[PDB]
Amino acid sequence: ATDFNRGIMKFDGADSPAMIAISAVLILGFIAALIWWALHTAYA
Amino acid sequence: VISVKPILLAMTPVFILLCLFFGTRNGFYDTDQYHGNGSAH
Amino acid sequence: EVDYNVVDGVVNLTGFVTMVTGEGLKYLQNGRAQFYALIVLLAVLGFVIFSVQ
Amino acid sequence: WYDRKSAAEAAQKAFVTNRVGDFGLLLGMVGLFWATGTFDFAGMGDRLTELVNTG
Amino acid sequence: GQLNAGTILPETILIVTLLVVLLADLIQGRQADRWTPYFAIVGLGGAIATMIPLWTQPATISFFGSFISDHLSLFFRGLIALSALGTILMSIRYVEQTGSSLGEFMTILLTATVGGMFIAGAQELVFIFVALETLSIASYLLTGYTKRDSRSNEAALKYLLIGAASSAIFLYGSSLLYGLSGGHTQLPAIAQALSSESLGLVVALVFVIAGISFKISAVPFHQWTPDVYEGAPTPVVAFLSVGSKAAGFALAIRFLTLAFPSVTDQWQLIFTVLAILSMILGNVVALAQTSMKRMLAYSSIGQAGFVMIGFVVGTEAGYASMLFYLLVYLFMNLGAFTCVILFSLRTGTDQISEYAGLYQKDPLLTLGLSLCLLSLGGIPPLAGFFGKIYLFWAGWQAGAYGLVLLGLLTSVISIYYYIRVVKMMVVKEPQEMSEAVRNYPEVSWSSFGLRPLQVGLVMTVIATSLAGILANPLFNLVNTAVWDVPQL
Amino acid sequence: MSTFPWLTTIILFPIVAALAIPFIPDPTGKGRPIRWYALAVGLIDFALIVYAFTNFYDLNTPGMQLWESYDWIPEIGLRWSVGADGLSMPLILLTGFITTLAILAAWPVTLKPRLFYFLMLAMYGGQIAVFAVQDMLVFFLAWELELIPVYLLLAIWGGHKRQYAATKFILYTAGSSLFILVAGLAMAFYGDTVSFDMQTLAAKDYALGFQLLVYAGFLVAYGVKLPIVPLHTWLPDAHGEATAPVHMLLAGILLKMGGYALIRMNVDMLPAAHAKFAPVLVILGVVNIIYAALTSYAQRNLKRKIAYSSISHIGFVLIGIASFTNLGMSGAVLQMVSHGLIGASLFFLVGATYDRTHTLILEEMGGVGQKMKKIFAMFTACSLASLALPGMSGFVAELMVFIGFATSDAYSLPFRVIVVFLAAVGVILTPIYLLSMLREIFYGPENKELVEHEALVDAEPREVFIIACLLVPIIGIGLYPKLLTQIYDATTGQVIARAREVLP
Ligand SMILES: CCCCCCCCCCCCCCCC(=O)OC[C@H](CO[C@@H]1O[C@H](CS(=O)(=O)O)[C@@H](O)[C@H](O)[C@H]1O)OC(=O)CCCCCCCCCCCCCCC
Ligand SMILES: CC1=C(/C=C/C(C)=C/C=C/C(C)=C/C=C/C=C(C)/C=C/C=C(C)/C=C/C2=C(C)CCCC2(C)C)C(C)(C)CCC1
Ligand SMILES: CC1=C(/C=C/C(C)=C/C=C/C(C)=C/C=C\C=C(C)\C=C\C=C(C)\C=C\C2=C(C)CCCC2(C)C)C(C)(C)CCC1
Ligand SMILES: CCCCCCCCCCCCO[C@@H]1O[C@H](CO)[C@@H](O[C@H]2O[C@H](CO)[C@@H](O)[C@H](O)[C@H]2O)[C@H](O)[C@H]1O
Repeated sequence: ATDFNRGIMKFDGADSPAMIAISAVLILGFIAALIWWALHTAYA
Repeated sequence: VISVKPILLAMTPVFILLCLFFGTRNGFYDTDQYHGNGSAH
Repeated sequence: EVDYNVVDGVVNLTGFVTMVTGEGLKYLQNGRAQFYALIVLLAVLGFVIFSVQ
Repeated sequence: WYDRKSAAEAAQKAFVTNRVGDFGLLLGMVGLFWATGTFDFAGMGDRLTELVNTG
Repeated sequence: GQLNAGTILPETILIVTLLVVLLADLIQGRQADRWTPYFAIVGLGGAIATMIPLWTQPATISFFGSFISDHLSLFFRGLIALSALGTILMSIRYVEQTGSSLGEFMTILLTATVGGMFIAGAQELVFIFVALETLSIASYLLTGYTKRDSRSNEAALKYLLIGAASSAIFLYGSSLLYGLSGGHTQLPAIAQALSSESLGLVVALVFVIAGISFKISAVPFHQWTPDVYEGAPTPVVAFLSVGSKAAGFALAIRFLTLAFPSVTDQWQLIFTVLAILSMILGNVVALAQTSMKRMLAYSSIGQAGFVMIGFVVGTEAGYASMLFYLLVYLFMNLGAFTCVILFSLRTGTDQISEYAGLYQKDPLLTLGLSLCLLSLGGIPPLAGFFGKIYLFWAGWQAGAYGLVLLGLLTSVISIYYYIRVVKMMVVKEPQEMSEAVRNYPEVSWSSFGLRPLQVGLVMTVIATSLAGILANPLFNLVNTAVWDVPQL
Repeated sequence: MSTFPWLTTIILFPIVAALAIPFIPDPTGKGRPIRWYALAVGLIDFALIVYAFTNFYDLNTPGMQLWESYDWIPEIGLRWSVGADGLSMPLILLTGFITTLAILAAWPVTLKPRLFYFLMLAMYGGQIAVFAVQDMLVFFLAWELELIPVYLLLAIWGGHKRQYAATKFILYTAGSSLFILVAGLAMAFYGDTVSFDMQTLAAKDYALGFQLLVYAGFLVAYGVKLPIVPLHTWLPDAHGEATAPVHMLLAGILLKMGGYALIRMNVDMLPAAHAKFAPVLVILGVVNIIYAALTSYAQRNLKRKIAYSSISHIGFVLIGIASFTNLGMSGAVLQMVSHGLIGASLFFLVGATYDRTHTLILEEMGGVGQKMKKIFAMFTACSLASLALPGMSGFVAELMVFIGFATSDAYSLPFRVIVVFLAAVGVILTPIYLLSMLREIFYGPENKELVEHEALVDAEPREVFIIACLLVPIIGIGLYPKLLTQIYDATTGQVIARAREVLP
C-alpha cells in the first residue's frame, strides 16, 4: 500500500480503509451492474 | 492470397542459423559489468 | 488499491482461514492417550446412534 | 531530443491527445461498418441515404 | 473343506526366514547382522516369487474355511511383503546405529509381516483376531524398540493403550457376530446366517469398524498415528504407514464385503463420514507440522481418506482404484521414508526447517524426496497423479461427487505442505541453508547399510516416477484382484 | 512421412532431452554446455514443428490433422490422442518460437543452470502437450504439468516476493485444474459411453443445466488461467517476480492455454451454455481491458505494470470468443498469438533494463535512454506494438474483434453500442500508461544517482536479435494478416457455424 503511494500516484488518504471500502463498492458494484445488465439487456 | 508455408520454410533455417550465431555474440553478461547471476534478485 | 486490498484480501483470506484450522485443529490431538480412547469410544457411540436413524 | 523533459511530456501529450480523437474515429468507423458495411467513402455516402430515408 | 497347505507357502517361507534369522543371531550374535538382512531380503523375495504360481490358480479356499488364496489376498500379501522388503532395506544402518540388535528387530518385523499377510486372506473370526493381534503386538514392540528414547517408550505405551482398546472393541464386535449368526465364525457363514439389518448387527458393525479404522487411521481413530510416527523408529513407521495400513485395508475389504453384505449402506455412510473428515483433518493439520515424521503421519491420514474414497464407492472400479493407490502409495511412501532415514542418518535431525539448502550437498536425496513427495501430492508424470486420477474416475462413475470434490480440494491443500519440503531442499539459498546442511558429511555409500539404502531409494524413486505412465500392467494386475470381491 | 508420430515426438523430445541434462559434462560450473544443449534442443524441436506444419498440415481442413491416438490405459479410457487443429497449430508454432527465443534469452542465468534448462525444456515439452492432446485426462495432465516447473522457475530465480508469488501461483492453479478434472469427468460420464476423446465429447448432446454447470467449472478453471479480473490476482505477483525468460513463456504461452481451451471445450463443446454465458464473457473482457489498463497505470513497479498490461490485452480475446462471428473468433486467435509475441518482447526488454539498472521503480531510472540507446529503441518499438499500432500485429486483432463484435446480430443494439464504446476506452488508456512509463524510465535528463551505482551498458547483439525475431512476425502479421488467419480460418469457420445453431 505504501509502495503505491510514491511519485505520480501520491494521494493522501488513498490506502485508508474507508476510501478503499467506498471505491470497492463503487467498482465492484459497477461490475455486478454491468453483468446483470448484460444478462438482462442483451439476448443470447 | 500468398501461402505462409514457403515463407516459414525459407525463414526457419535462417532463424536456426542466426540463433546459433547470435548465441556467440554476447558482450555484457559474460563480462564483469554484469553484477548478477541471471536471477532478478 | 481495490485490486491489492479487496481481491487479494479474498485470496489471502482463503489462504489464511485454511491455516488457522490446523493451527487450532492440531489441539484436538493433545498428547493424552486416555483422551484418544475417549474419542474412540465417543466415535463408536456416535456412529451407532447416527447409523440407526 | 529525449534528453529534454518538456519534449518528452509534449510527445506523450501529443500521442494521447491525438488518441482521444482516434477513439471516436475508431468508434464511428466501426459503427459505420455496422450500419453501412462498405468501408468505402462513396459506399457509405449513399448507403447511408438508403438507410436513413427508410425506417 | 479340505486343507490346502500349499497356499501358505509365502507365509511358511517367511516363518522359516524368521526362525533362521533368530537362530543365526542366537548362534553368532551381533556379527550375524552382516548377512541376515540379506537373508531376510531373499526370504521376502522368495515369498513374492512363490506368490506368482498362486496367481494362476482358482479361488482355492485353503484351510477348513479359514483362508482364501484368491488374487485379492495375493495382491495384499505381495504388498505387505514388499513393504517389509523396503523396510528391511531401510533398517540396516538405522537400527545398528542406535546400538540395538538387528536380528530381533527383523524377527519382530517378519512376525508383523506374517500377521499382515495372514490378515490379507482370512475367513475365521478367530484367525482374523489372531493375525490382527500378531500384527498389533509386533507393531507395539517395534514402536518402542529404541527403548533408551523417551519418545519411543511413550509412543509404544500410548500405542498399546489405543491398540488394546481397539482390539477389545473389535473382539466385542466379533463376539457379537459369533452370537448373532447362531454359532458361526466363518464370514460367508455369518453372511448366510444373518441377512437383515437390526440393532446389534449395527453395533457389531461399528465395533469392527472402530477396530479396523484404528489400523486405517481414520479421523476419530487417527490420534495414535502422529505420536507413534514421531516416537517410533522411522523404518517402523514406514512399515506402519504402508504395510500395516495395507493390512487394515485388506481386513476392511475382506470383512465388510463378506461378513456384512447386508448393511452395506450403513457402513458406506460410516466410511463416507470417515473419508470426508479424514481427508479434511489429514490435509490441514499437516500444514502446521514442523517435523517430517509428524507431517508424514498426517499426510498418511490424508492418503487413507483418499483410499477410502474408492473404498466407499462400492463398485469394481472403486476397489480397483483403492488397490492401485495402495500399490503406488507403497512406492512413494517408502521413497519418502527412505529419504527421511538417509537425512536423519547424516544430520541426526528431523525438522523440515533443517532440510534447507540440501540441493548442492546431497543431490540424490533431494531428487528422491522431491519425486516421492510430489508424487504424494499428485504431480502429473509421477505415480500418485495416476492413482488419484483412478480414485476420482471411480467415484465420479458411481455418483460420489462431493467426495471427489473434497479429495481434489484437499489434494490442492496437500500440495502446499509437500512443496514446502521441496522448497526447503531445492529453492532455499546457499546463504539461507540450515545448520544441519552446513555441517553435512561426505556422501559415502559404504559404511554398513547405506548401499541397501541407496538401492531401495533408487528402486522406489524409479517406481514412483516411471510407474505412473507404465501403469497399464499395474491396472491389469489390480483389476483381476477385484473379481474376488463380492457384489463388485 | 505422414505415418510418423509427429506431435508425440514434438511433445516428448524436449522432455527426453531434458532427462539428459545432468549427464552433460560441465567443469566450469557456469552452465554453458547446458545452455547450448538447451538451445540446440529448442531449435531442433522448432524445426520439427515447422517441418510437420509445412508438410503434413493442410490449411483447408477444418477437422483434426496430424492425428495420432495410442492406447495408454484402456481401463479408464486414457488414450494418448494428439492432434493439430486450427485452434492448435498457431499456438503450437508460437509455443515453439517463443520457447526457443526464451531459451536463448535465458542465457545470463548462472545460479542453477542444469535445473533451469531442465525446467525450461520440461515446459517446452508440456506447453505443446496442452495444445496438442485430444484426450481430456491427458489435457488435465498436461495442464497440471506446469505446476512444479513454474513454481521452481519462480521461487529460485527472480524477484524478492518470489516465494509468496510461487506459493499463490501453485495453489491457485492447482485449485483451478481441480475444476478442469471435475468438468472433464462430468462431461465424459454423461450418457452411456465413457469416451474421453475431445471430439467425441464435442459430438455429444448435453442438456442445459448440465451444460451450465460444466461451463461454470470450465469458466472458473479458464478464468484463472486466462486472467479474468475477479480471478486474476495470481498474475501480478507471479509475473512481477519472474525472470525475463520465465515471464516470456509465462505470459506469452501459458495465458493462451486457457483461451485456447475457451474455444475448444467451452464454445466447441458446450454451445448452449456459451450462448447463455457470452454476455458475461463480453463484459468480463471489457472489464479486463479497462481495469487492467488502470492498474497498469497506477503501478510504480515495472514488471507488475507490464504484467497488468498482459492482463489487459486478453479482454479482446474474451470479447472475440463471446462474439458469434467468424471475424470475432479470428481476431481472438489473432490476439492470443500477437499478444504472445508483443508481450514476450516486452518482458524480455523489461528484464534487460532491470539487469542493467538493478531497479524496477519508475521513481528511480530517469534518463536511462541516454546510455542504452538500443534498449530505448527496441522498448519504444515493442511498446508501440502494444498500443495496437497499425502495421504491427496488435492492431489487426483488436480491429477484427471490434468489427466482428459490432456486426454480430445475435446481441441487442444498445448492448453492442455500450460494449464497443467501453472496449474502446482502452484505446485511450493503453498509450497513457505505456507512454508515461517510457517518459519516466528512458526520457528526460540522466539520473546521476543511478548512473553512479550501476553500469548502464547498451544492448548485446543477442538481445537485439531476440527483439528483431519477435518484431519480424509482429510487423509481418500486422501488414498482412492472412499469413496467420489462413492457418485457422477453416477450423474457426467450423466452430462459429457449430456455435450459431443455438442463437434465436
Ligand atoms: C476460484 C476458485 C479457484 C480455487 C478453488 C480451490 C481452492 C484451493 C485452496 C488451497 C489453499 C490451501 C493451502 C494453504 C494456504 C496457505 O498455507 O497460505 C499460503 C499463503 C500465505 O503464506 C505465505 O506463504 C509465503 C511462503 S510460504 O510456504 O510461507 O513459503 C510467505 O512468504 C508469506 O509471508 C506467507 O504469508 O497464502 C496464499 O497465498 C494462498 C493462496 C491460495 C488461493 C486459493 C484460491 C482462492 C480463490 C479466491 C477467489 C477471489 C475472487 C473474489 C473477488 C471479489
Ligand atoms: C470504473 C472503471 C471501469 C468502468 C469504466 C467506464 C465507466 C468508463 C467510462 C468512460 C467515459 C464514459 C468515456 C467517455 C469518452 C468521451 C470522449 C473521450 C470525449 C469526447 C469530447 C470530444 C473530443 C469533443 C467534442 C466537442 C464538444 C465538447 C462541443 C462541440 C464540438 C465537439 C463535438 C468537437 C470498469 C468498471 C470496467 C472497471 C475498472 C474501473
Ligand atoms: C514463427 C511463427 C509463425 C510464422 C511467422 C512468419 C510468417 C513471420 C512473417 C514475416 C514476414 C514475411 C516479414 C515481413 C516483413 C518484415 C518486417 C518488414 C520487418 C521489419 C524489421 C524492422 C526493420 C525493425 C527495425 C528495428 C528493430 C530491430 C528493433 C527496434 C528498432 C527498429 C524498429 C528500428 C506464425 C504464423 C504462427 C506466427 C507466430 C510466429
Ligand atoms: C539405464 C536404466 C536405468 C536408468 C536409471 C536412471 C539413472 C541413470 C543413471 C544415473 C546414475 C549415474 O550418474 C552419474 O554419476 C553421478 C551421480 O553420482 C552424476 O555425475 C555428476 O557429477 C557431478 C555432480 O554430482 C557433476 O559435476 C557432473 O557433471 C555429473 O556427471 C550424474 O548423475 C552421472 O554422471
